[PDB]
Amino acid sequence: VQEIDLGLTCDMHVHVREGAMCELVTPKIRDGGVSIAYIMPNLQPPITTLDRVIEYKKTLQKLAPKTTFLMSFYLSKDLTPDLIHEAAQQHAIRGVKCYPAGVTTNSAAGVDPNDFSAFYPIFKAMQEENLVLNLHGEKPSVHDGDKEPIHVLNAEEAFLPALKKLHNDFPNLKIILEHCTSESAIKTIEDINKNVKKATDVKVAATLTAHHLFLTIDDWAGNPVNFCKPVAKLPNDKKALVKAAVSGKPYFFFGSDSAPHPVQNKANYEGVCAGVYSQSFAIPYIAQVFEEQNALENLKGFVSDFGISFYEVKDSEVASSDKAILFKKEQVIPQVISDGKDISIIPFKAGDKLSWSVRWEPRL
Amino acid sequence: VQEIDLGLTCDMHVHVREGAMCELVTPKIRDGGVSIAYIMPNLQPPITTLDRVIEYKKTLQKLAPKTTFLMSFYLSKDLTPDLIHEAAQQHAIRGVKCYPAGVTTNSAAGVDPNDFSAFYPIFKAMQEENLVLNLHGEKPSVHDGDKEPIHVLNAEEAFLPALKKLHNDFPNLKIILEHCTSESAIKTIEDINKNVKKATDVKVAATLTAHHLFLTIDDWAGNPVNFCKPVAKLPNDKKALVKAAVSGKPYFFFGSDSAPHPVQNKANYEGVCAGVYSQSFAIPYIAQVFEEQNALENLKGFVSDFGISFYEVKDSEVASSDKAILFKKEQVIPQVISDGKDISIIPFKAGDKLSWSVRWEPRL
Ligand SMILES: [Zn+2]
Ligand SMILES: [Zn+2]
Ligand SMILES: [Zn+2]
Ligand SMILES: [Zn+2]
Repeated sequence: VQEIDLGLTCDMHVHVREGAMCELVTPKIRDGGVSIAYIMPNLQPPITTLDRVIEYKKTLQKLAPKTTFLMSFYLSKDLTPDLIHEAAQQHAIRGVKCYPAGVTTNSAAGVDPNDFSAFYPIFKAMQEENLVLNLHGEKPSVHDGDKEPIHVLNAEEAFLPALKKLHNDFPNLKIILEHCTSESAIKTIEDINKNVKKATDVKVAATLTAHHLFLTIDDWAGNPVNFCKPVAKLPNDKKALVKAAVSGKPYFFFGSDSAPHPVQNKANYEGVCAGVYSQSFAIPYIAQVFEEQNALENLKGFVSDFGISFYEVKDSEVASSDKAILFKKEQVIPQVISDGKDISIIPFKAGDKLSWSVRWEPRL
Repeated sequence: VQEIDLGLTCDMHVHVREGAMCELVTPKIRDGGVSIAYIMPNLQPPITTLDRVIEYKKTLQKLAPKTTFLMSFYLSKDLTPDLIHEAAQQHAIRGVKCYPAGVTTNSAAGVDPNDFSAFYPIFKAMQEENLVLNLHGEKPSVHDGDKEPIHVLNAEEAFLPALKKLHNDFPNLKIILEHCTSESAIKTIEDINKNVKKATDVKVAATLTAHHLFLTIDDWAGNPVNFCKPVAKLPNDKKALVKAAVSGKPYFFFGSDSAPHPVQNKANYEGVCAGVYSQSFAIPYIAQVFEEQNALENLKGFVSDFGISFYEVKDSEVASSDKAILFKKEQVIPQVISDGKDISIIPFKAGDKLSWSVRWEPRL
């Protein structure tokens, strides 16, 4: 069967929770074909302290010794520039993640984004320390006057001026618009990068999830298992995301936003938790998309080369040098991912067939 | 005001199901402030025979002797013009409801709205007998990859040409665009009624629900209790819907589309049943909107006059002459509506407070 050497794969947007959920999902990073994971910090309470983020990573490394973990802080008024310099000097974080208040799980108390001024001391310190600023780029919803109303469909577009102003005010800060979902955002990222030759000049990039390469509004209208933030939008948005994924441009790379929830948190009649679980088959999901687009030769850049370059992942921090190999053996997504105890998760595209599987190969 | 005499109130879009659900629901039409109800036919199996529609009405009258019941057929493969004539002269039906196949609850036996042609004989017989053609005006979803995508957000607008074509081909047939949700549909209805100024001139009307005058997409995205068909759309759409409701225009009147589902059919991780249950407080929901718009003076037309006129309801058909009196005692909506056995419903805006109650006064 056909095979594709993908090398050291990167998922630069991972949720792994705590407790028994973390013990279930953290080994699945490797199982899904991912060597390097960027760990998001929206725990309860958020990660805003150095000892917390040190312990968390060590807990993850214990659960999965072959996986390379890049950590983050949650953007909070609790952060100080001193805490940034210290954490960055100790290699305890690689970036800081911004959640606008109220917009997704564990996002209030995050921040309001027609502002960001109050966090300029933090960004300054991050810029100095070469830390990445990650953005859940959605403006909070507003329906009354005066302005044009903000809702789950235009909230990403409405965020794009904040993105531009941040890039303007901090031209040397690395910034990521996480999990892009709209055509408008894709074009904004390309227009920000119009003068870029060679990958190493990219200062603003965007990540793309597996599930937004498949879903539109119709897939989650009536199916909480497909409901996430930002919400999957219109077919034209989906087309633009897939084109960007297969484009070979260095400012689009893979981040799953795999966000696990126990099934009973998805089958609520009110307050469904947002989040789609894709960790267990992360790279096969993507392979499905690159195959259907006749773009397999661009797979390696999207799930490996470009994320490593943007984050400057050194071989010396890599926990395992095994390479992820895709091999074209068909498989069936299970109905549930379970720990055999109190946790069942519905995986993305549960029940469906995937053309590809992943295995691991020693280097040299 | 305090106390408004709404007369013989009209809800021209009602679902009461069968069995224990029906026993719980059909008394609440009255309790909700409604005198005249138009009963939709999407039972299992669909209501498509004379004996069934007669026995159904008989069951409903026993459960609520003072409610006026206007009945309907389900637009079916099995219907014939002979049955339309026979059921019309026996006054067993007042209209026929069209469901497009698969767009909503119990629509799997519905039609293909791209080709209505095989139902033109049914529509010619309805036109003779002065029966009403109700339309759930949405096209089924088409993702396709060639012709225009149809999805839950443009599926109503995509249906508008079909509506104009049926109006053109049957100019004397009373037709209703049920539960309008978009500004485009408001404009097409206002359009078709360019040169009608009161009231009996109207041939093509549209009903507006309680929930669509409150809801936007933000309210049902993570809340299945607010999920219904057609889906609630953008703030710009709800603004057109609300302005159309308090408009005093005779081509807009109240139809609740109260659609009860047991709470287990809403707390699903997939296949959430579509439907908002608003029967228990229908008139007070509407009152709140007209109050906030400073337009109580048009409440009587929206909730009584225009529906009685368009359906040509006669005093001789009315099961009780009691008048719906709207009085301003605050009430708090329950968290649950229950029969005390197996059935529980989450009502619309559960836990919220309404400014108005409604009671029944006789005519003397
Ligand atoms: Zn996010
Ligand atoms: Zn995330
Ligand atoms: Zn309907
Ligand atoms: Zn209905």
